[PDB]
Amino acid sequence: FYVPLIFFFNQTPGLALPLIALQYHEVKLYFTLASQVQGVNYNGSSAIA
Amino acid sequence: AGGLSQLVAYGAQDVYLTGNPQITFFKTVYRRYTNFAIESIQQTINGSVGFGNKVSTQISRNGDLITDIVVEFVLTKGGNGGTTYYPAEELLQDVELEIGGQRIDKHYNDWFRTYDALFRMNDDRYNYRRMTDWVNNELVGAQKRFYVPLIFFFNQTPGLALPLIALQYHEVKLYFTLASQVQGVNYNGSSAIAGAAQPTMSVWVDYIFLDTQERTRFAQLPHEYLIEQLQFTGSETATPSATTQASQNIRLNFNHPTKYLAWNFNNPTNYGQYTALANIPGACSGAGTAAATVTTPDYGNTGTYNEQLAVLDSAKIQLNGQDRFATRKGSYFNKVQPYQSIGGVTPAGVYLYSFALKPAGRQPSGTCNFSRIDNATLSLTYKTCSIDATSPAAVLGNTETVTANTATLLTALNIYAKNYNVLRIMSGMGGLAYAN
Amino acid sequence: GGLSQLVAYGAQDVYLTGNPQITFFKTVYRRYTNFAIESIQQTINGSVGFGNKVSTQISRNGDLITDIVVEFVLTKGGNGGTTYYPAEELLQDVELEIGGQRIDKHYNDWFRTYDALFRMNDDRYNYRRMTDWVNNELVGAQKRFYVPLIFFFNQTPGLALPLIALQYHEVKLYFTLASQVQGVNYNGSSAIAGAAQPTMSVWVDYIFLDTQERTRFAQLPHEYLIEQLQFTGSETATPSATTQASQNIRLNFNHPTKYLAWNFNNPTNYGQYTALANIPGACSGAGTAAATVTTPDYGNTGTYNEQLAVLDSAKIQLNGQDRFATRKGSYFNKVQPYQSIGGVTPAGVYLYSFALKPAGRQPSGTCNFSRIDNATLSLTYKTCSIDATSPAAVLGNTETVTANTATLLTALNIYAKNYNVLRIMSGMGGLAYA
Amino acid sequence: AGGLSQLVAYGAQDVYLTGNPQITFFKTVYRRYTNFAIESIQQTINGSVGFGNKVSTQISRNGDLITDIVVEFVLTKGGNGGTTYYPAEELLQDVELEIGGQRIDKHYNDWFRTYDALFRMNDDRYNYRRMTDWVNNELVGAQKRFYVPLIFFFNQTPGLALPLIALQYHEVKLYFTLASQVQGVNYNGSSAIAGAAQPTMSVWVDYIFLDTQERTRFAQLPHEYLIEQLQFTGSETATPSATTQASQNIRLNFNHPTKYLAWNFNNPTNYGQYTALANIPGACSGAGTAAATVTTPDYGNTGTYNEQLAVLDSAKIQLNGQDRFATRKGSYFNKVQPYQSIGGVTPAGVYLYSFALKPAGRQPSGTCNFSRIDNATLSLTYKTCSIDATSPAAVLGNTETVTANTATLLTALNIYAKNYNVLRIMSGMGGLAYAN
Amino acid sequence: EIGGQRIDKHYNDWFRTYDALFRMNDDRYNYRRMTDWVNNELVGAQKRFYVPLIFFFNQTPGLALPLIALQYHEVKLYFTLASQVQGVNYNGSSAIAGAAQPTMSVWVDYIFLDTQERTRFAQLPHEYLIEQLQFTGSETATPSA
Amino acid sequence: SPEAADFAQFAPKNLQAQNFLT
Amino acid sequence: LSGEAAAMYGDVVVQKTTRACRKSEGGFKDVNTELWGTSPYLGRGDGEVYNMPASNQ
Repeated sequence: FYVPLIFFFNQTPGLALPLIALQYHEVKLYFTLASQVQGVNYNGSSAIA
Repeated sequence: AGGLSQLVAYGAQDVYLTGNPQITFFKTVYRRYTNFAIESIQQTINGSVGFGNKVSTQISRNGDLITDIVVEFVLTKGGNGGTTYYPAEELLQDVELEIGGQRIDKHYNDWFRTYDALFRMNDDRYNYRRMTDWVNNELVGAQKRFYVPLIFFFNQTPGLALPLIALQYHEVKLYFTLASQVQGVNYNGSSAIAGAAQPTMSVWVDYIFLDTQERTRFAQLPHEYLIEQLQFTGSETATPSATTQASQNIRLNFNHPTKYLAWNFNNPTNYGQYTALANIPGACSGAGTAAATVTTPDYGNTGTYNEQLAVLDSAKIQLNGQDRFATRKGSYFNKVQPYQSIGGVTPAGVYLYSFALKPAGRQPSGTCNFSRIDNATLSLTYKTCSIDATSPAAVLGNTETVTANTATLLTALNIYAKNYNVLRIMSGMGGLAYAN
Repeated sequence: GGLSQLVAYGAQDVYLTGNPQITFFKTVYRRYTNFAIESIQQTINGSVGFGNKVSTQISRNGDLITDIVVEFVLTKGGNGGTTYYPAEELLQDVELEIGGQRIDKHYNDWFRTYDALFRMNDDRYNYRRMTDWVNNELVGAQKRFYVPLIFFFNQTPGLALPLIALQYHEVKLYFTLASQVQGVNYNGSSAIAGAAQPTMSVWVDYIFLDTQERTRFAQLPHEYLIEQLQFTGSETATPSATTQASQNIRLNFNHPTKYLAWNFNNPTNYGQYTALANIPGACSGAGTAAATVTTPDYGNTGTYNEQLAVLDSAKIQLNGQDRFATRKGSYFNKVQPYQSIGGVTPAGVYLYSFALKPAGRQPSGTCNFSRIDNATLSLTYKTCSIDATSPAAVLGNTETVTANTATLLTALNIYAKNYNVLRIMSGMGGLAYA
Repeated sequence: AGGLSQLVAYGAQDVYLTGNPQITFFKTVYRRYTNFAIESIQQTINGSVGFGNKVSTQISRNGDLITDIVVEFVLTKGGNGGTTYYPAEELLQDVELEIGGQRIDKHYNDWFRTYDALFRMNDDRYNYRRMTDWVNNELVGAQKRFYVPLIFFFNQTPGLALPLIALQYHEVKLYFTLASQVQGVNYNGSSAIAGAAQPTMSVWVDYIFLDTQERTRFAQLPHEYLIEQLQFTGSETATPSATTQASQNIRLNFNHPTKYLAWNFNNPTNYGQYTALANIPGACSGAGTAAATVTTPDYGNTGTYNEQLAVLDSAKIQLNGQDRFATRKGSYFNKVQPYQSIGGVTPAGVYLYSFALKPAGRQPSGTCNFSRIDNATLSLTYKTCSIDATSPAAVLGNTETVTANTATLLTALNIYAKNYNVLRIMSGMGGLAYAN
Repeated sequence: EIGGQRIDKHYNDWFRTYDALFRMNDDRYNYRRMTDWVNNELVGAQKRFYVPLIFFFNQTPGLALPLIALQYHEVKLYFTLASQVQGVNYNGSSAIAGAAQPTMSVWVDYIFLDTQERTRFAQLPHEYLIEQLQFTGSETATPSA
Repeated sequence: SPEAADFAQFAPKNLQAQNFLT
Repeated sequence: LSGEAAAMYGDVVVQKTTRACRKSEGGFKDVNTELWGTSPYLGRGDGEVYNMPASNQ
């Protein structure tokens, strides 16, 4: 599965984020995943063994 | 009496040996060196360590110059004696060196086996095997810490150490791609081993600390290093079945001054098999008795020296449509070229052709620059795969141009080029001078 | 053919062949001072025998001395597989003295360590051939053995000891011969009745120089950069069971040190640097019903299976501050000699270098222990819980444990090799830093 | 903490090691070289190829200098596994190097094995055999392609490559004498093998191509190369059986500055047998079984390291009536001289005494000039050959000065001298500067 | 090759391809006559065969290779003889028992010029417009249904 | 002659063959 | 990177092309060298060059 992100610089070259211009900052992406996902980890509220 | 009787035996034939001496063998003068210290420091690996996973390590600036890097694994063996063949090499499918976002080099697990099999020698190679394999008849349930020294351009000699102090703006990373299948640890052939443990991985870097005056010189002055690169893309073999010697013309895709081309024929179903399997000692699981199955190796002895199990009968290299040399057979590339250029032993199935007088050396000694060659090719003739692998009479007693029927398993063609490039470093940054 | 490559020149080639400095196919050789080499026998003072102390004073036959070879003639008291470098074990102590000052002192155990670290594949085989019975010889076989010395002037002509420049001071070699040599006069601790005493002879190889260089050697001062071995014995702390012991060993070293090397051994069985086990080559009778794990397979006391080692991990600490993060014993046995020497070291012998090329003479990095107030070597031992008699357990276990037979290794031998300067002038020599 | 502790621990006695630095180990500098290419080109061989025939080649003129030369053979053996012992080197019986009608060097069958017994001392010795023998227990009828590299003064280092470009008027030729009897191929001992095929051979030379500027300089300027010659005659011994401890004064016929004298003892029936045969494992055919015989070797294990099967008790070299050094026992020349001088391992029966610090090298390091010595004599003392070769109880358990009764068969004495000369090339003609 | 340096190399299939392409009707039959058995000859028959070469200087005197002007370069021909020769050594893939080894001889036609032009050939530089053959073998995929 | 030179930092040598004797 | 060190980037870090141009319209127009022996034997051969009238006589 391929989940694209839609931040202000993701869908147009016009606002591309200029990392070369940010030599004094880190840029991080935090991805938090669900404890329960329907049809792969749980079916409704019942765990999938 | 004694040696004095030799000194008086001085004559015309000595005028060019001892006349007007320049040196005396008994007054050595040693050079004084910049003060330094070597320290091994563990780096943080980013990513999940496990089989089939990809992790990366940033080399933090805990020193001025970087030289050797050792990748550390802890593995648990799922089989018994002779079921493994360099698991530490198989596990690290590849590693690439990135300086400031630009990739400098990428090595593969098969190349590491080729280099260890070709360049490293006898006690050094055994010591290496001790670092990467189980070599003492160990049994199922044992586990061990393995060391895979890396051999990038700055790993084999302090003279090419990578100056992080001079790369104030360029972080240096190694990306490590780990295997999904390791023979004798996770699988026996294609059969999964239940309860196999995941590896423990650490990447250790040997840092050099310098004295104050040299640190300043390195921090501000520009540097240029003549560095080694590896170029590689994998392709497929044309190993025949019977009645014919296959002819395959492989177009090469290499750039820049080349030290040598090395290659093998690999069975993609298991790590390190460069020859056909046969019902003879070390070349087959169960070899020598009725249980021998020539489709499964005696893994701990996968490497052999019997060229009759090798599949290359002859080859020649072409540059711009012209033959670079007259056709040689495979036993030349397997035995004579490593004898002439490095002075060690190359096992069957591993081939080398050098353009350099001393490819094992750091100083350039002759190169082939494929950047001025439009279509470089390798023309390769196979052996006829007519020997019945299960009958020792046919395996150990047949003619020059044939090999085992089991040879058709060597379906992956791996051709490597060892090259030179120029690493330019200044103003906190650096990279490769030349593209492609 | 080759011209198709020769013309293949591009901009990237300017770095390799533009305005050349070197032509590979027109070599130039150096003309050298004329010299001759001669092997001359020295005379030994003191009765020769097991446990005796003898000495010899090196006669001035030539101008320089380099190789020194000590030979013994031995008769084996047992059958095949009962000896382990018996000439090396016999040469228990050798020390070099110049004018009353001790320069260096080596032990039988250092010679095996050196062999374990710095002698390569065919060279160490040859070394074994000169020191042991390697052809399955039977009881009663007589063999002439050679044990070359490795003092600072013994391996390279560049440090040849200039007796010509020491007109007024003697140079002596003192020897103490072992009282017990395995398979020659003792089997383990049991005496072999009728064992013969050794015949001993010491040879020195002399260099004769031509007129002009001998004059210069005799008259002018010289500065020799030399190596020394520092040693004193320590005790091990090998655990009984269920625990990994720690041991902080205080180091007694001075001077710029190239490396620290050490081993753990059973003082009764020469060369036993690992635990014994009922697996092939790991103990007497291994693999059959007669196997016993308290007696080694004397012809094969060294192994490469670190599983039988006693050392789990170690670190070198300087003035209370760790010099590097803790490493496992397998690092000191296999990775350090890979990085620094290029050969194979058997299990039980450990090396950590401060030098890039400790195998050579050109200095390449030192730790100067005359400026470090408290240097220690911190050891962690393996848990001695494996039953040595059960191959299923000996060959089938984890990293942190070792054999119950590991507790037999009681001697901790920590070696350091340093640089010093031998000043020679006015016909007398001595150390710059004593 | 870390390596910084080592660096601040700086003292007064370090001014001899790091004070006022001269070299930094972490900045390697390479010298740029002259553009060249290496090509392997087949030579034309004149004369029928076969057992006992003599053939020759005039070196083809492509390129400018030549370095290594590899002589190829294809053989099929009629013997079983272990019945061969370097057949390739036995077949290549004599090789003559001739420049303009005047011979420089000649190498012999036994010399190729003796050199191998002294100077190759790792994986090169094993790969060398891989090229010249059958090493994988091959059975009757096996066919193998063999390579025998030549070791003339210009074959092991590019620095002495023979400059064909500079030899405009003198022809360069090689003469190859092939052995009439080769063990395992056309004879088993002295018994002919019916149906044995004749060998096929090829002589290949590695050519060096220089660029335009270098070619003019090599073509027009004079050259003086420092070269190595081999001088050799075969002789006899009088090895005693029982109660006698013989000695012989062997008069030597050598001249020019000699690097070393190597020697061995032979049973002319068998190629490479330098020791007695005995009923101990690996020493003779069938050893250890009721079928064991001490008249026929286990050919594949002809060489051994057990010196108690060798015949030399002691030796010294005497020059002009004075001893050159005091008498040493045979084990000295078999194990200690090669330890000091080469660093490899010499098999039993092969002996070396060097005049050179590093006889394995090319840089002169001590020579005995036998052009300024009138009488050079090698004094050999022999072991008493009274031990019953068929009784391992005695062969493996006797005293230093006695050997096997089968030892008296080792009656041929081979003494090899390697010395320096100078190869001068002027106006298209080359030759030796010193002749005697 | 000229002095150890190759110009051209021809293969048994090139010869057949050439014969198949560039010879005429009456000529091709004479070629067959000197290369094969064309008269229903039976087993045991022995014949002398001639295979003229088709290198550049074999098509016209105008490209004759000037030994007088190549006095520094020996002219060499390397002949590789096949092991699989249908109807002589093998029948299909089966060995023919008792087959004789070929007897071979190489005949070279030499041009002798008179003194006037021979002098010119030795003295004067020359350029020849010559032809060579480039060739590698390939494997092709021929489908069934 | 093969004896040690006059200038050195080591003073206590006893030159032989030039002594008054007893 | 920043400032002047960033400006320098194209010359210091970015790779240059050795395969500057393809076969069409140049590229490999300068890889042709004359295939000389590189060491011809001028003994037997060096007759006709200087003493040619003798060979005619």
